[PDB]
Amino acid sequence: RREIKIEGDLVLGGLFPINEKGTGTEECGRINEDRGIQRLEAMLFAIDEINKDDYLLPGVKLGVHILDTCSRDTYALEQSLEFVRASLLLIAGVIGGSYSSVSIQVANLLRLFQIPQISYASTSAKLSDKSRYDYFARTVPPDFYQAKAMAEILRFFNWTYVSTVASEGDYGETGIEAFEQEARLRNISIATAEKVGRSNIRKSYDSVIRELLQKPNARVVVLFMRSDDSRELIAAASRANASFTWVASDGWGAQESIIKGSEHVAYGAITLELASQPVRQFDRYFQSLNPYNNHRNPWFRDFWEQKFQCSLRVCDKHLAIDSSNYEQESKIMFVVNAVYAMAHALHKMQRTLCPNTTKLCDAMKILDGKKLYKDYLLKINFTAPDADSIVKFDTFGDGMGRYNVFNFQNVGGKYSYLKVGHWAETLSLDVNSIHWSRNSVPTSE
Amino acid sequence: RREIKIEGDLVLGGLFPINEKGTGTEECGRINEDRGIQRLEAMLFAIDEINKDDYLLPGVKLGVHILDTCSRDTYALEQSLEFVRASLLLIAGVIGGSYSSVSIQVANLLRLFQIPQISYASTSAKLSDKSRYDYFARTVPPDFYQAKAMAEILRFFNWTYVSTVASEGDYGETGIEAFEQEARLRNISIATAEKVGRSNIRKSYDSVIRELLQKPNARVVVLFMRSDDSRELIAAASRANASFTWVASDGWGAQESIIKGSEHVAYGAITLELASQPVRQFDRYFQSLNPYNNHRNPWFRDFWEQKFQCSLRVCDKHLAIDSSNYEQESKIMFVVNAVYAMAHALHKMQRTLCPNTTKLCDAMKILDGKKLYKDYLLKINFTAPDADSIVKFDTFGDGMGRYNVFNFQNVGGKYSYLKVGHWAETLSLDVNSIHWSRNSVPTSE
Ligand SMILES: N[C@@]1(C(=O)O)CC[C@H]2[C@H](C(=O)O)[C@H]21
Ligand SMILES: N[C@@]1(C(=O)O)CC[C@H]2[C@H](C(=O)O)[C@H]21
Repeated sequence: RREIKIEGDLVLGGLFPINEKGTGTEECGRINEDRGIQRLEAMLFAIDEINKDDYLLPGVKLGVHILDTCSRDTYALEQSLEFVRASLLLIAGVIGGSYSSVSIQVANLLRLFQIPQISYASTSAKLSDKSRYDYFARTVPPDFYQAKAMAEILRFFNWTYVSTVASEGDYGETGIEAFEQEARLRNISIATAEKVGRSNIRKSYDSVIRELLQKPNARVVVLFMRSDDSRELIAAASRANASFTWVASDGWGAQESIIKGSEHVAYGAITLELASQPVRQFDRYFQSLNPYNNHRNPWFRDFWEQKFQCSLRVCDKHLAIDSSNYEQESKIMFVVNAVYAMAHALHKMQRTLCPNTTKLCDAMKILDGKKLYKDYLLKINFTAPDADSIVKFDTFGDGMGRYNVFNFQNVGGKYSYLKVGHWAETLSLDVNSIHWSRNSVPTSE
Repeated sequence: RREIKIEGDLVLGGLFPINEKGTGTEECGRINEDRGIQRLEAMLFAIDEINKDDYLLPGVKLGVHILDTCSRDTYALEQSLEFVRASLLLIAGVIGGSYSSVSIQVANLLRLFQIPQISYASTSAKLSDKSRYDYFARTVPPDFYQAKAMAEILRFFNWTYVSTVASEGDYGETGIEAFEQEARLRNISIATAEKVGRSNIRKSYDSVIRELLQKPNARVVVLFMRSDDSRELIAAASRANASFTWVASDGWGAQESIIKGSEHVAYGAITLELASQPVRQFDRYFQSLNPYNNHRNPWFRDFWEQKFQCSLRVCDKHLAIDSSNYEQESKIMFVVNAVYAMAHALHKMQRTLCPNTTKLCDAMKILDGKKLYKDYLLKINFTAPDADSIVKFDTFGDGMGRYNVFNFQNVGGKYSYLKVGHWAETLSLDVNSIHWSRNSVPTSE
């Protein structure tokens, strides 16, 4: 029964895809290093920082209850029952999840116990429906904007006949449906519309690649897809020696885990990811972690063994997370900001209900989740450790539509994602910086 | 009757392709800006510098007699008769020409009057035959080395099945014949061997392109070709939408005049040019020239009118040669070094025959061209305005086999030749710096 239980005056729930979905039958698979472990650690880091902050909840120690979702909504629901068992360890708010289907499933349960929820990565436009997700907010924007951003990229390059591939579920389907409307407003025609996934209703990854090849004019393929699904499509494209210009949503983003080993078939890909700035203090914190000093994370040993491909053959005692094997996951800023958003809402309620103490007074011992959400959580602060670096929610509990545009390249022997553009109400690109095809040495034999 | 006659104690002849060959019938065509005018000016500059040098011929003023070859050996012979009329204005030595056929034709005449000749650009291995060209030397190497350098480039990239195109004449034919032997030593097979040129025996440029397309496996085409011929082949390749990886000799080199307007069909070309270092003092001298202060050059007005596409519509009085419209022609170092080689040989003869004067004594009034060539011209000095920056000739009157390797690219909107390698006995390359194909935005319509 793996979890992180750290005692406090107020406890925050945490949900992270520590492990991937398991193959065939198994619930849990490999460790998700950057979107699982780093994010988990970014929450532990933010809590440690808040617990050292003299201006944010002094006298009110924040504890945690962090669980694995195994990248499955069904597994997340089971785990989320632990957060509500105390109403059937009391929970003040929940941080997570990542996948929109997980956040949706969790929200369906949490709203029944008036528990506020803040996601740091779920971008489904569905989650903006406050009549259904009345206790949900997020430091990230809805995919209404990402879809617009992608249609504007195609319109800019006159990619007027494209194919679409979407992951089944809450993220992919509504994301691509929004993209199809934006594309239609820009006289962009859709050649074929495919859906991928693990369910009984989905066609094969090879059948999807065959559908893309049956429209040879559509060389640009727009993807709104999970990471796990992006890998299976790339593998299928490889098997059929299919060549496409992939234009992918944040599900792919600037993740090297999707392209590693199949760099040639994803060359020249254009990807989006939410506009973020790395938390420098997090880099320091994360690089100091090892299996000998990190006692509070029960998944850290499995993470270490996977990351360094050894057993603790044998793991060298001086293996270290550093700039040679690590880069801050693009959405860490949102994790820290979500924990801080919850803490700021709690601090404000604390100062309103207990003005003559720093402590959790009698008037605030029984938390009013409804008031915490509506009267406090929709607040305003400058990010923790330009001009618009403020943490706030709109009327619908959403973040701002800001994205960075990336191009998958080969710099000088090394494959990476280079930032080539930005989207915030309008599209800005550095067209000269983009590489569209692999620079292969010609053959003459 | 266009020429440059500057009076001196000793006069040096000069031959430069000021104008291109004329089309159809006409002897002279457009002005050759960089290989014609700049080179001519590099000789006038070197003479001005020598005439200011207290350590090199003080007391012996160097004059000039500079003529246009119109890039034709037949025209060069006519002009060269002026240098020998004084034996049928006395000439001490001749600087030039550029094209190997011109230098050969000139040498056939000069050797009859014991007049030493130094070429700054003729690389034919034929000119190394001292039983035939007994008065010829050069600051440049024979193409025995360039051919080796090119075969080593192909061998390095495993380009084992290639086509060849050569300009008819002394440069192309012996250059490619040497390449074919070096390629055969490296198990490189030749698909087709074509020859181009203005003569009655040559097949069409379109017929040559058709021969290259009939061997589709041979994507790499090696060229030993004149500049004028390189342009006609590129135009023919364009008309047939032919795509090839061109590997070209110094005839093409790093000249933008060959690719201007047809950058797309020559993209990713690998070219060689003799290893040279720009003469900084020349840049200053050349950029100061305008049609109002340059009285001694009778072709400068035509040059200016062509370079700026105006009539002196109307040429702006403040038009200037600068870093925005000018780059020192790759072989300027060799022009300056050839003039200096002649001056050093004359200085040494002067100090041997007139030890008690700086002046041209009675003992040196009738120059012994045979002794000047054999006993003095094969000398040794550090270049004028690493460790091996010395000016010398081997036993055969030749320079050292050193080449720079260039790649025709699009940097960031601008098309240019980037140095990507070097050859001096062995091949060294920076493979990561090379671009092989045009980075075109994909089409999806
Ligand atoms: N924006 C996503 C979503 O399901 O809403 C797409 C896939 C997964 C991304 C993540 O964890 O960074 C989250
Ligand atoms: N090396 C050449 C030659 O005919 O020997 C080839 C074409 C022409 C080059 C030049 O003027 O720079 C000279």
